Amino acid sequence: HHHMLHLLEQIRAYCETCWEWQEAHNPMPAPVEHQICPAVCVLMKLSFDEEHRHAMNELGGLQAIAELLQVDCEMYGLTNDHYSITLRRYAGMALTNLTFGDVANKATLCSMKGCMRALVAQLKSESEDLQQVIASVLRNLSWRADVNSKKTLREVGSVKALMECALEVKKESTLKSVLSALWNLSAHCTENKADICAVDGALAFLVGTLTYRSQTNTLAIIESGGGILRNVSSLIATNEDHRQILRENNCLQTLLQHLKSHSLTIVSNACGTLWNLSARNPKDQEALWDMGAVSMLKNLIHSKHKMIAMGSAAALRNLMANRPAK
Amino acid sequence: GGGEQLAINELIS
Repeated sequence: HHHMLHLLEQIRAYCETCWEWQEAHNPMPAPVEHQICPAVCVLMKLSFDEEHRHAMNELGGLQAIAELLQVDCEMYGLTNDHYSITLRRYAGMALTNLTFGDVANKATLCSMKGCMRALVAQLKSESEDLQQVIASVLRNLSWRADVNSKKTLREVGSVKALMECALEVKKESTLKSVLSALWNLSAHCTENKADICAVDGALAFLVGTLTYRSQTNTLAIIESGGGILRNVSSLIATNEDHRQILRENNCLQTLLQHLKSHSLTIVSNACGTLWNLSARNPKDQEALWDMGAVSMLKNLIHSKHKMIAMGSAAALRNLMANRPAK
Repeated sequence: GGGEQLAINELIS
């Protein structure tokens, strides 16, 4: 409380010093010289506890921390020096925590356009740890986003930036965070689905995630990649160029194999993708028949899981109509 | 969906 007020006053003071410099541009303020990183570090730690977050919010923690992140990004840009990367990481982690389950904070952070642009820009940092933090913030912000937040997230180009980021990531942990954010964003509107589809090599990458080989033995990447694909497949359904990319990477074959999974999320995602792709395309309709999709989806209609019963029934009904010749 | 989460995955190992 007392220490929390002290740390936030330190951060606000530094921000004010930086805004004074920005307008005057008197030497450039360096974060090291003001011990700023230890300050956000402690605030990052405390923000994991619910009651500390409550105090932090009453002291305007979201404003101070978001504003610190923003100003450092504007001042130094995409720098590689350890101190600035670490500073931005801690700040972004605290913003992740402060936006978790907080309706007001999600909407407020989205309305801060300058900070939103700064966040999105950090996805092209060659620090994957930083990339992972930025994706985590965007994941929370896109979860149950109101009308205004949905618009803002779209306008700052967060969808394209995350998809482009995903193609370049070398670490599984960065990719988890990136795909989770995209999973949320891909459900927002048609424009967001189009932006994913329009990125060069993105659809092939997404089909690639369906057979991903996790060495942490998780299903996270298959689930989220398949989740994104399920969301965008409604757009793919009416686009022959997009269907062809899926055909070249054996997508339908994999989706059928996904109906055998023990993960209910994977089955659900597969059912939804097959639901979209079984509509209005004789070529893919025939292929699904040839692969035995009818009997496979027949097993899942009486499922106790709501989306599996619905998705599998919707797909089957699209196959029962549009019967290919025996 | 991807849901929401605390910054637990970003904690240093």
